[PDB]
Amino acid sequence: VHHQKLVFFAGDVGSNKGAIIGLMVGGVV
Amino acid sequence: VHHQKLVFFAGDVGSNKGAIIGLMVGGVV
Amino acid sequence: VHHQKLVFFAGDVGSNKGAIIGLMVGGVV
Amino acid sequence: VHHQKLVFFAGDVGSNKGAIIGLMVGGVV
Amino acid sequence: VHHQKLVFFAGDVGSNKGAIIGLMVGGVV
Amino acid sequence: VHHQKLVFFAGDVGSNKGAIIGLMVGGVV
Amino acid sequence: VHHQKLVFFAGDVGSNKGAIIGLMVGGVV
Amino acid sequence: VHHQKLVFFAGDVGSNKGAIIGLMVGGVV
Amino acid sequence: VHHQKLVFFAGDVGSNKGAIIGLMVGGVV
Amino acid sequence: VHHQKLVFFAGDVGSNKGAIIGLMVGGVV
Repeated sequence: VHHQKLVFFAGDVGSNKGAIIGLMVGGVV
Repeated sequence: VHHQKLVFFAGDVGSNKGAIIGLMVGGVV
Repeated sequence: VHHQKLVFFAGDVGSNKGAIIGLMVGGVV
Repeated sequence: VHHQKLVFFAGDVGSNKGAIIGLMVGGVV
Repeated sequence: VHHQKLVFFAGDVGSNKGAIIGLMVGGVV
Repeated sequence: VHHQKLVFFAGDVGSNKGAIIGLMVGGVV
Repeated sequence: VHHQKLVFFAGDVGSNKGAIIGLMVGGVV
Repeated sequence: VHHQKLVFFAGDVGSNKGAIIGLMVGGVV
Repeated sequence: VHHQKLVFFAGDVGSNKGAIIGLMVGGVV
Repeated sequence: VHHQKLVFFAGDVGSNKGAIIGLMVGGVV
């Protein structure tokens, strides 16, 4: 009705369900 | 009705369900 | 009605359900 | 009615249900 | 009705379900 | 002398000198 | 002398001097 | 002398001097 | 002298001096 | 002298000085 707009997000936005590692160092030095 | 707008977020926004590690160091030194 | 707007958040916003670790160091030194 | 706006938050905002650790150090030194 | 538009997102947007590693170093030095 | 081992930590171990914040929510609702 | 081992840590081990934030939510709702 | 081993760490091991953020949500809803 | 080994780390090992962010969501909804 | 080995690391090993981001979502919904 006179320029109406709707946006539907049926799922998650920006979700994490696994692993996020910024830095990983391993050694047997 | 005269430029109406609706936004629906059916899920989580910016949710964490796993693991977030910024830094991980391991050693057997 | 004359430029009305509604926003719906059906889920959590910025929620944590897992683990968030900033720093993790392990050693057998 | 003449530029009305409503925002709905059906869930938690900024909630923690898991573990948040800032720093974690372990050793067998 | 007079230039109406709708956008549907039936799935997740920007979700992670695996592993994201920024940096990974390993050594037997 | 017959399997002698020494470990020296010249600095702090698992210490905080900055800011550690677990959760932060801000709004201008 | 007969399998002697020494380990020297001249710096901090697993220490924080910056900012560690677990979760941050901001809005101008 | 008969299998002697020494390990020297002149710097920090697994330390943070910058910013580590686990999750960040921002909006102008 | 009879299989002697030395390892020298002149710098930081697994340290952060910049920014590590696990997840970021921004919107002008 | 009888199989002597030395390893020298003049710089950082597995360190971050820039930006590491795991996930980023932005929108003008």
